[PDB]
Amino acid sequence: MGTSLFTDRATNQLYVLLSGQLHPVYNLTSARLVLGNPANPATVKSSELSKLPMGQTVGIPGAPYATPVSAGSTSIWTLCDTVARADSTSPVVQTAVIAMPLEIDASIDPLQSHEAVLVSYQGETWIVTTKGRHAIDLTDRALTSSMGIPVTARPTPISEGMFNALPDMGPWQLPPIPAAGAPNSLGLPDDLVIGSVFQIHTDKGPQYYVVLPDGIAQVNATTAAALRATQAHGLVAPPAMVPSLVVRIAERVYPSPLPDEPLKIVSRPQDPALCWSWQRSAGDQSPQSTVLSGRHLPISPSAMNMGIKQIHGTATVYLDGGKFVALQESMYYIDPQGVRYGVPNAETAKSLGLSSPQNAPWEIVRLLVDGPVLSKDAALLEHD
Ligand SMILES: [Ca+2]
Repeated sequence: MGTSLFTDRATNQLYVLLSGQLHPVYNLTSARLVLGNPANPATVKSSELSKLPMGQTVGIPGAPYATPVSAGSTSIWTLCDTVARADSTSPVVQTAVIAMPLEIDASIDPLQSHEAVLVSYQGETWIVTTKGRHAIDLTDRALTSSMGIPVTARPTPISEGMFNALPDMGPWQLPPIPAAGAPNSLGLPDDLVIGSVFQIHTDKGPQYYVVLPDGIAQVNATTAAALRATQAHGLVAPPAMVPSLVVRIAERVYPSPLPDEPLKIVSRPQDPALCWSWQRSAGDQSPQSTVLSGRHLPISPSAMNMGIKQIHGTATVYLDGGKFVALQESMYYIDPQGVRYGVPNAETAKSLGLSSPQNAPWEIVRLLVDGPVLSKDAALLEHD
């Protein structure tokens, strides 16, 4: 009848009452687990512990001592790839995860819809925009130069977690023109064959169109340039057309991922930080995935002194206190050291006094060190 948890004065070790007699315990977490409620230990003179038929140690060894947690408000989760020696041989990428509010400026901001990051992963190159990653080839020497980028710009390494965090928004590459070259069946000049590009001067500059088998397709100047570079069909300049010719021809759509603006390949030495931010204010809404580029980590210079390089881990963890997170659900507790411990059922977390687990992206939380699983079965193992 108590009271069921005690601490010594000389050693301050935790003791829990089991049915009739007490057992010592590795951590407070295991005690609050085996009890089923978040109660605090009672400091006690060693002689009290002495005059008692003691059992032996139970609980979970590699479990966190306690389970403290910060607040929210926001559930911010960022994953940054910083790069050292961005012109070596022999380069190296230092990655990091952030679960604290960010300090975003103009030296580390999300990519504008015209700038992108050349990247390399598993022998195959990719390109990163605000949306995600797109497959690309840097071997076809001329094919690369068709869109702003040269070959004098080489890609740069990227971590696995970063690669898997970026949604594969397909490849770059202008869509296939299956009938390209065949006599145009729309009445236009025969030298303006299918797959050719022509221009019409509207009220806001010229407008470029590709001759498709089932009509004509509006494209941005970059797509026009790329198409012409691939195949111009014996045409020096895209033949100017006057509106009243195609004003009656069926208008069609041509995907083309190329931006209307020119392409600004960021300089990884001058812009080493490549991050993926994930947000959820409070309302249901949807997660807000955005890719950032910059000079440094999107946190305060002070926060840089909070980086816990995971000893047997993958990334440096920047963390403002403990977190209680829910994926998908599958729930986890993150200790201030940046280690995820599995929290099974909803009834279990009530013992640790944990409530309202924030939503967090599994893409980021999975990079955290997977510790033991906080369960009642695992917390019932005797040791000498
Ligand atoms: Ca920028």
